[PDB]
Amino acid sequence: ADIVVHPGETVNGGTLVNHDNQFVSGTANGVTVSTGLELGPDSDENTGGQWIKAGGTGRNTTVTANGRQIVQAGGTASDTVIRDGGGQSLNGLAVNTTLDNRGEQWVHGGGKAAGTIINQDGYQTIKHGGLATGTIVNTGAESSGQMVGGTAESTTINKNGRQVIWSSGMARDTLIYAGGDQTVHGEAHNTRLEGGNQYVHNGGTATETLINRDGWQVIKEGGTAAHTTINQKGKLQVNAGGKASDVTQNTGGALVTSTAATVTGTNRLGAFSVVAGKADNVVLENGGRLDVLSGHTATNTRVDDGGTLDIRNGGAATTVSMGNGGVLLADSGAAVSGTRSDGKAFSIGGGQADALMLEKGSSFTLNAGDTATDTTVNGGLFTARGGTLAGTTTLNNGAILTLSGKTVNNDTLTIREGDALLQGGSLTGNGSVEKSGSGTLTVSNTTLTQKAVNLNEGTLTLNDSTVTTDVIAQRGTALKLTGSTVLNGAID
Repeated sequence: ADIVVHPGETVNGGTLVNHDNQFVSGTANGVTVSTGLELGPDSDENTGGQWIKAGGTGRNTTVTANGRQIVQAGGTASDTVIRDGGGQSLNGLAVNTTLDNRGEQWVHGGGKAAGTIINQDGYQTIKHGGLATGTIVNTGAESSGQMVGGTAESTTINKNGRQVIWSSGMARDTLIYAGGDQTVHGEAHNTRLEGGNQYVHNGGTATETLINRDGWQVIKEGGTAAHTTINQKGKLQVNAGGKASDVTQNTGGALVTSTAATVTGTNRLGAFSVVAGKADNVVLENGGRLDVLSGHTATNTRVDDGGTLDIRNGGAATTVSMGNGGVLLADSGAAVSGTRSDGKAFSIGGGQADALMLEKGSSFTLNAGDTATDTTVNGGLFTARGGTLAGTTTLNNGAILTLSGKTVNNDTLTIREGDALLQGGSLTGNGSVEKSGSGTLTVSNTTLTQKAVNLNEGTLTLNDSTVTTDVIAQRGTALKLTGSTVLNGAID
């Protein structure tokens, strides 16, 4: 059967089945289309369907599982519901289409889809020369979502929504909320990350990405970004071999990168750059992080609240400016100079550490053969694979000192406030341990040989340890020997 709807004619209802064609040159309203896609989109043998021809209009068409609506150039479709794997082939104009349950819309060259809502595994594909405007993408981030080989304008990507821009594709003016994603192999212009994510892949380019709160722009290796703005609690992340230029990093904006990436712009302290293995004036806060890799350098790094600076073995960082809440990860094989929050200078160089301040989150690793002098660990972590502690090594407020080899102390190890844990390995020498404050110093699974332990206040617990020293206790203290601990030889 071949129903024809002529210009000037308007038909209502009906259901197309069994390869029936309806050729619409007038208006067809409310037709249910259940044929024309029996063989699926990848065949070219299908027959049947609703053909909206040049000058014709299809309104309130429902396209079901085996249904195909073909909107030809000059044709118009309005309020189309496409469900259950049904499809509309679009060479004309479609307005306010809804795709549910794997319903599909293929926007061909010259075709224009305005206001498509993509729900629950629906799929809109924009081929070369195709156009979509006002697309609302509600699915694909849980083969679904929106694929852009042509052009997409004024797209909103909601929670669970995914938009993929193929290398030939272009997306302009995209709004991305929390739980929505855009993957860029092609071009993305003017993207607002309102909590959402944008992933720029190898060969992809993103221009004018605006990263608002909880937004995340990720530049993979071979990806490019130009004109990124990072607002408070937004994050730009540039991987090794990725590039981002003209980054405007506002206060509280997070930058996550390393010396293997390329990043240039301005932050609240002025121009900054990560170029050809060298960083300068990087400001790190709110999840910001800079990894300085072996053989590379960072100067004038500001590490503030929630910022992390990680200097690898063989990496260098100078004029590091540690602020309150700033985190430092370094080892004794690194070269570091800067100032702590309290204003005091610290340094690492030629295997010598001096005046390291390790707050909660910060960690230092002392390599075999090296020396750390006047370290204060205040809630942080200090790991020693060997080497020597010197000057006054202070362990306060949740400090952990983990030994994995033979470490030496001939000076003063002191706990003055809160709790501390010394664990593993071995600590020897003619040094002494001082314990004050009401906290507990736990020594666990360590061989501890020292001249004296001055137990002045609070609790000293010796668990599973072989200890060789003179414990000299005073009032206000408690000494516990637990597990397999052996002590040599006495307490005064």
